[PDB]
Amino acid sequence: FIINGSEKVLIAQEKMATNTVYVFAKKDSKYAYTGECRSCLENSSRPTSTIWVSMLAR
Amino acid sequence: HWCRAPRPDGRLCERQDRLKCPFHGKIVPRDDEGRPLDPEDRAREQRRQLQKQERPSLTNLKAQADTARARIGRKVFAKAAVRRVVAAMNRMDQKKH
Ligand SMILES: [Zn+2]
Repeated sequence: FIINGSEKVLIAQEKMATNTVYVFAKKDSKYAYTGECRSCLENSSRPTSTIWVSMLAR
Repeated sequence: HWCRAPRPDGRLCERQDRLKCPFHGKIVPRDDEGRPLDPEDRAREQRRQLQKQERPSLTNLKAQADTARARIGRKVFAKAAVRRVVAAMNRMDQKKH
């Protein structure tokens, strides 16, 4: 782009895939395993809503 | 080796324990009649037998807890025990990871 006589290039930014189910785990936390899904309409109607399914440590 | 302790039913003990028989304590060698081969052991058992011969209305809040089932629950449900339960499980979680 040419903004105010300056050539500007937009750099790609990496992001976790949306609408995909991830299962992570923290070695020091109260959740043993956490399932994550950054859901979002295919047409970007609204900012993504993150839903978490977890598992309390005994 | 066998315990060979003289039971009240007249039969010798057939329990196969390496060191200690729960119903008779320490295990000592015995003959076919269940008599300790060591004379010292016979004397000790005789001393043990002599020692054995020598031997409001409602339940209060402390008295209610005074029983069997409550005592085992107190030990199981303890702040240190639960933490030790978690701490022990944390160590296998490290092994699992
Ligand atoms: Zn025995």
